[PDB]
Amino acid sequence: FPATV
Amino acid sequence: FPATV
Amino acid sequence: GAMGSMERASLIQKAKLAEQAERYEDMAAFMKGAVEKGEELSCEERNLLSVAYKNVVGGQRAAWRVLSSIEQKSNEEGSEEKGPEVREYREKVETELQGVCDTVLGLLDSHLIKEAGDAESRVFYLKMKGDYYRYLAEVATGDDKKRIIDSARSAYQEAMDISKKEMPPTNPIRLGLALNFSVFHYEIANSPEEAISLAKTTFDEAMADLHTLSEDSYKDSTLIMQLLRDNLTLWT
Amino acid sequence: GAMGSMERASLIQKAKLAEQAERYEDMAAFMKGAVEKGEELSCEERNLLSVAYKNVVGGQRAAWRVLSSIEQKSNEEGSEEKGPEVREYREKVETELQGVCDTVLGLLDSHLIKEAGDAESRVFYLKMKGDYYRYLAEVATGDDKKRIIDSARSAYQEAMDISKKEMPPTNPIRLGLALNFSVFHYEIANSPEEAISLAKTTFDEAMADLHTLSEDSYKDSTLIMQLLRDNLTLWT
Ligand SMILES: *CC(=O)Nc1ccc(-c2nc3ccccn3c2NCc2ccccc2)cc1
Ligand SMILES: *CC(=O)Nc1ccc(-c2nc3ccccn3c2NCc2ccccc2)cc1
Ligand SMILES: [Ca+2]
Ligand SMILES: [Ca+2]
Ligand SMILES: [Ca+2]
Ligand SMILES: [Ca+2]
Ligand SMILES: [Ca+2]
Ligand SMILES: [Ca+2]
Ligand SMILES: [Ca+2]
Ligand SMILES: [Ca+2]
Ligand SMILES: [Ca+2]
Ligand SMILES: [Ca+2]
Ligand SMILES: [Cl-]
Ligand SMILES: [Cl-]
Repeated sequence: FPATV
Repeated sequence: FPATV
Repeated sequence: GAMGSMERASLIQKAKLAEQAERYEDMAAFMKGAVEKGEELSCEERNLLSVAYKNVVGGQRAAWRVLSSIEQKSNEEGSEEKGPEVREYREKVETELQGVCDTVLGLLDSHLIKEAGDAESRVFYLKMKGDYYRYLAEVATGDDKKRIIDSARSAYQEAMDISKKEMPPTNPIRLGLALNFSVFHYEIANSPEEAISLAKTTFDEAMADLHTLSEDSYKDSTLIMQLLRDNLTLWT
Repeated sequence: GAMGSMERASLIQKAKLAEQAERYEDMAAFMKGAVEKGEELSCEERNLLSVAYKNVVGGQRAAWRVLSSIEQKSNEEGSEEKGPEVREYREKVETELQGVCDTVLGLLDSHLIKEAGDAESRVFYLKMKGDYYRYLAEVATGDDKKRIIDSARSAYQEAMDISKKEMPPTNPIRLGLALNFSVFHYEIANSPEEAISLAKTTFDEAMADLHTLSEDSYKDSTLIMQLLRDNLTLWT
């Protein structure tokens, strides 16, 4: 899964 | 802390 | 509200304690209480609110994914019929998740966004609005899916427009917004090219502005820039 | 009970799903529901019940310790007065923890222990009774502390007496019971010598019986034996 903040 | 199961 | 009798300052204090104890559900309930006092939130307080709900919904999302995967395998050919339980339990977790998202969206709508005039607060809240519609979109499968997706897109886009006008390209809020809107494009809107373009442009514009920053600001900004690069590496 | 309308088998199925999703509160609620159906539990089911509550109370204990440490620092000399909030929140977590322990002890008393006739079930449940009184003892500070400690001791001792008569020294239940009763002695009863003696004797008697075991039983038993050794290393 891609990075989110 | 010591090990418990 | 169950927190109606507690002082705002005490709610904030306890949210910080809950964070130290990794009690994120408590942290979120404390911060909801604080928001419902009706006063605007400071930068620190806004970040307590976001950390709390991020951790709660993050756990729900991870569980939903596990259950969804099991359910998908059950509907493959040659899979033995196990009855309604997997679907039921996935639905249970899904409903809880939707409830948390609706709670956060409710706080933003009543009345955090409308009172947020400074770019740092308004962009922060609109990013949250985009994020929580995005989480709703992750589990949506029915007639409102397109509208949920568009609600996410609209919030992110308003946030982007303000951030581009009012913030430097290295501002962590601006960077984190772009990171997440890029993921929205890739994972939700079926727009991988838009996702990649946004991440690249955001990274490059931030790179060019790093020279203006102190050591501490540099460290903050480059952390999020690395996340943009990590996504670009995943996608290319 | 909220699980009164769900089939026993469906509760078990969902507890397993909850475990896969790391949703331990759900897992515990499902297993409570299953217990309240009134039928005895199988080995697998007993271990689902114990895993669920262990994870729930383990999280509570870890949070309680964080909060207790903060509270203790606040009562040192030269510490600034921050008001009632640390104590209040520690009390909140403490009360929740006590509630979970009382729930488990209630299940054991109504009516798991009284229907458990085989050594493997009866020792398992009495070990749990000792464990959950031990957790109550960890937070007890008042007039009932001695009685709580004695309740733990009594349950562990009954379990020990049955296990020594009816189980081989390598039986994992017997080993895990001894491990935990040893920790009770060290951490709760202020009896480090008893703790060390028990761990050593348990380890040595198990070592001497390993020759009787299959490869898979050997692996199971030696895992818990290593925990006994780890504690002995910590304590000597
Ligand atoms: C006042 C305000 O909101 N300021 C702010 C500064 C920094 C961050 C932030 N920086 C990082 C770096 C790496 C990982 C996470 N980071 C955060 N928190 C997450 C976040 C939330 C909103 C927007 C961007 C990033 C946040 C806010
Ligand atoms: C039927 C029954 O209860 N059998 C049983 C077998 C194995 C275990 C067990 N073995 C280990 C090894 C290492 C860590 C944890 N282990 C468990 N579970 C914890 C536990 C619970 C009760 C008593 C002893 C150990 C348990 C039960
Ligand atoms: Ca007030
Ligand atoms: Ca088949
Ligand atoms: Ca079934
Ligand atoms: Ca649904
Ligand atoms: Ca304002
Ligand atoms: Ca039935
Ligand atoms: Ca001072
Ligand atoms: Ca205070
Ligand atoms: Ca108390
Ligand atoms: Ca029986
Ligand atoms: Cl369910
Ligand atoms: Cl509290």
